[PDB]
Amino acid sequence: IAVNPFIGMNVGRYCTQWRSALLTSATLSITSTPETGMEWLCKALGLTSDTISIRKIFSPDVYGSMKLTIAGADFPKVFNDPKEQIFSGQWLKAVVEQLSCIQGPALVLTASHYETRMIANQLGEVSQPVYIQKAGQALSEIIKQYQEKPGILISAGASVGVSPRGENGEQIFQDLIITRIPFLPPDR
Amino acid sequence: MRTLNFNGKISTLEPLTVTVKNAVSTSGHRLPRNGGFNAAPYFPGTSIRGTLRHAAHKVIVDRVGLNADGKSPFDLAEHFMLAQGVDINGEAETFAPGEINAGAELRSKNPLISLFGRWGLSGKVGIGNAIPDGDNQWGMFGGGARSIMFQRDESLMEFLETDQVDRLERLLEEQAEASVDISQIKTEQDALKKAMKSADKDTKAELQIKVRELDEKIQARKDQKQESRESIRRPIDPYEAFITGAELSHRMSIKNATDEEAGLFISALIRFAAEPRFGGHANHNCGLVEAHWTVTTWKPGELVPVTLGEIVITPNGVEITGDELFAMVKAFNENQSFDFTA
Amino acid sequence: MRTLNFNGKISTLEPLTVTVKNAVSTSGHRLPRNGGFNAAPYFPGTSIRGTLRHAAHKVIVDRVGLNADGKSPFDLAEHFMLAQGVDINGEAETFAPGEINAGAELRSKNPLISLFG
Amino acid sequence: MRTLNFNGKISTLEPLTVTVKNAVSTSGHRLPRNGGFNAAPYFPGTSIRGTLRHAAHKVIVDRVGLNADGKSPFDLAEHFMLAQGVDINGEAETFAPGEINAGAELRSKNPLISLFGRWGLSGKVGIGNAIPDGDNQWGMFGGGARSIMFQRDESLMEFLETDQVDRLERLLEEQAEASVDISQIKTEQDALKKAMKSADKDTKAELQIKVRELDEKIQARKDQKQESRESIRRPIDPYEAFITGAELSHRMSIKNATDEEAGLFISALIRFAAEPRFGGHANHNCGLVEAHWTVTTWKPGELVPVTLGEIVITPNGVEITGDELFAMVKAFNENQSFDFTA
RNA sequence: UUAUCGGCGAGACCGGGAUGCACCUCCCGAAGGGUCU
DNA sequence: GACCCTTCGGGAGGTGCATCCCGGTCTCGCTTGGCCTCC
DNA sequence: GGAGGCCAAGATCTCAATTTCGTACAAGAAAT
Repeated sequence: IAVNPFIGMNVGRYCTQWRSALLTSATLSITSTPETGMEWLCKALGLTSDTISIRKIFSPDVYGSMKLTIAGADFPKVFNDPKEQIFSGQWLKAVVEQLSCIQGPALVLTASHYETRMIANQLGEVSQPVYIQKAGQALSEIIKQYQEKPGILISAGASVGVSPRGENGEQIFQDLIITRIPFLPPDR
Repeated sequence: MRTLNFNGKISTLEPLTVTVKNAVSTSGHRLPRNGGFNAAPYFPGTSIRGTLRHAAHKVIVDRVGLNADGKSPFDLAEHFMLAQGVDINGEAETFAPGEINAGAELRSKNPLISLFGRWGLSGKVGIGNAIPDGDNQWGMFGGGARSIMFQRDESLMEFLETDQVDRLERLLEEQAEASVDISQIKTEQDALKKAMKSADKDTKAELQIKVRELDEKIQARKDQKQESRESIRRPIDPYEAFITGAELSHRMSIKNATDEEAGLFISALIRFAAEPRFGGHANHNCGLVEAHWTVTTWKPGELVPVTLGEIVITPNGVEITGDELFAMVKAFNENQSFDFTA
Repeated sequence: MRTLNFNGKISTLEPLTVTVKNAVSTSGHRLPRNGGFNAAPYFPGTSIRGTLRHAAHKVIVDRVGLNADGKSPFDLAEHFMLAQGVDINGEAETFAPGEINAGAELRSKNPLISLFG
Repeated sequence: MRTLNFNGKISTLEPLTVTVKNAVSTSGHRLPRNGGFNAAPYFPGTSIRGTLRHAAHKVIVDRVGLNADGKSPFDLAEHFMLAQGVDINGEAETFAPGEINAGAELRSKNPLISLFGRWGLSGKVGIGNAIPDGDNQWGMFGGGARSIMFQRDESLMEFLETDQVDRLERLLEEQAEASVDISQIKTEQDALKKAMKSADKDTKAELQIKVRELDEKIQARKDQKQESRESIRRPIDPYEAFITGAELSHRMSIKNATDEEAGLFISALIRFAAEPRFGGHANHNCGLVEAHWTVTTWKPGELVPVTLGEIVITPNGVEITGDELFAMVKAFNENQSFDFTA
């Protein structure tokens, strides 16, 4: 339906009504501070500090390694005109350029399957096999397409807590390209 | 000097259309939308105001009367002042301190200009927008296609000499080859109209220059057509108009209306009721209306208005109710002291 | 210069149809609707106006008459102006100076263009 | 003394528009914006406050009494001080800072000046801006285009003498030639204004001069048009207005309002309801509104305000429901101790 | 946080003029038929 | 009492005109004596 | 008739200048 009537309030009582409801997530925070970042949970379900058992973030310190490369301000604007969903060609050229400069298997998380299709079109498949998530496809088929031959996997949407891990279990994509932050459309 | 509110409904006996330049676009004739793109269209109060202003101008022209040949004593500048509020002679100063009390005189001598103001003089009449009551009371009308007369009807060929039939032959071949050429350059022009969309600003303007030179190429290809500069067979783009029987709420006001000015307004409404045409598309008989207005007055400080009467305009006649509207009309008709040479 | 209102009814002796290019779609031939999908369809005034204009053009060519071979004195341009309303030689401009007060005389000389414009 | 908050909605009967010098630019007419180009336009509280202040000034003029043949017993200084708070005389008693009970005697003797303030005297009335409810609800109304009356319908030309016909001929030829020349000059001018975007500060001086000189060239070209200084036929730039039926949330406050001052304010709303017009473009009947206000008073130190009643202004009347609103109106109407003179 | 303390305020209607309109036939072709107390 | 078989192609404009102008405030961030009332 | 209480003058001057957020995907049901 929607949360237009604050339907959330309802489910909040539900968590109260049980003995104890444990809401966890890898992304249950906006900031690294519990009480500043979980306030969207404190404000959407209606559960408040008094009734909140705990508000905490547990992050490991030594878990994995990570090199970050980010596009700066000067980088070409992603959308020449966002309303009618046109992607500026300069940004497409830059994105394909950086995609082709990768020397190993990579996971490209675009935001829309439309972005998946435009990026696949603009790519010349100069790199090892490019695997594309068709609009409304199933990710796991491309996952098992990718385990047999690791390469470049452009899969918008997807994720939902999934990972293209190998058979025994190993990081088979040293690079992960988030082309654009998946900014949600404006919803009048 | 009382305020009169004509609150009422316009029912469209024929579709009611207008093409206002800002509202219309590359798509085609479209009514102004009352807001955003998808908002309910309205008939402009500007068009209604212009129609009623010209009706009042003709009322005044008849009231002063014509000479034997039928010309009016008013000068061209007087006509333009009366029905458009423009001084062609350019003697209308905006905020000159010597017109501060030019108002009451110019009003009582020129009830028309007082009603419909000028550049510097506030119009006493405010003619509002006609807003439809229901939804889906508009639609695309006038959809058609001009077709060659001699292809639809074969008899007209026997009305043409041999050389004229050969001219029709040349004109048809000319339309055919010139149109396929125009179509080829058109599909190229819209191919790169689709191509500019994902273009940086420099290449954006470069593709817009390419579009304008393919437009000049369109024009040049048209020029080369010696038989006709334009095609003769073509689909006519439809125009957006209010449906027949659409009910449009209308609100007109005469602020501080004296008897003579209100009477002139009612005479204008009657003369418009002689030809109740609003908007344009005179072909297809678009614009014919049957409008009824409830005239209400509101003495300042009173908590309620008083309904002076009703003005029903129907194809079968004009009905005026209430003694007050009749009194205003008679007062205007019996006031001989109007000097419209303002 | 009197305004004539022809208010009346057309009774349909045989089914009355028209293929308006807007109204038709890939769904099928549909009469032009009086606003929206579900409104009451109308017969366009454009079709009636064209039929009456061609009728008036035939009236005028019949009143002017035909030569022995049966060819009207008018040319292709005059026929198109009279019934089709399109200028073959480009002698038609809007809001041009010079045609001010020539419209009345042209209307008196050419009642067809006067009526149907 | 009570603090009255009128919280309520202004529904729009005809589009609500206003031209503020700040908001509008060369790009066109724009409504005053709620802090940004891509912001919801608001109807300024300045226009509403001025309309209500003039309504209250008319209330006072009526309440004292129109003697003579309708001349009010007030000088021009008094009318300006009551309606705009400007003292032309300079004799208004300027309250030097630190004066205890600054203007308390003036407030008691002039409820209107107390309500709407003056220079050095705080106005108890604060008329807030009218913020629209919901996205859209604004649009580019008005618009259209001036057309030559005699090029639209030929019947009016039977009312023009021969000399006036040749005058119209000359006027139109002049309009065409001036249009072509001015349009070429304007093409040069807009190319120059495109060269602004290459904004080198040292060039900007030479470009402002080279564009203001070309605008003086435009003015001189227009000045040599013997028949008409301005082109009669021209598209009207549309004005931005809140659409008909738009809901604009309005908040008005009277701080420390006596029953006399609040009664004066309610009487001002009553008289405003006679001509409930806000803004401009009143030729197109723009500004006609129906507004309903909930009057809530708040005793300081009380956690909740109490509702005194509701003021509904509608085309069918003014519904002031509430014992305290009627008490305020009767008290204002029954207090004979107001001195509005110098 | 190199101390302590300080509402910046009061008034203004931006409004006044405009018909966007003028021309077009969308038509051209067809059997929906045959079977059974 | 079971299917048939779903048509093409036209052709898609031309212009005109884009205003005039107002009119942009007071203050005041300190102390002192002179003069005027007046407890 | 000395205490308020309002009002006018004191000569000089620092300095500085603007053009538009965010554009989607899933997976998964004993149903409102």
